[PDB]
Amino acid sequence: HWNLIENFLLNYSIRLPPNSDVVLGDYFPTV
Ligand SMILES: *[C@@H]1O[C@H](CO)[C@@H](O)[C@H](O)[C@H]1NC(C)=O
Repeated sequence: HWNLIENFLLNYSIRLPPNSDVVLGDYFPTV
């Protein structure tokens, strides 16, 4: 159920300016 992790991450990265390419390092949900 990777889509659960993906949806979390997409919602988390909702404040990235237009042309963004960045590595986010945090205490993110794991599998
Ligand atoms: C979280 O993701 C859902 C879609 O699964 C979306 O409808 C909702 O608005 C998102 N929340 C935030 C804060 O982006």
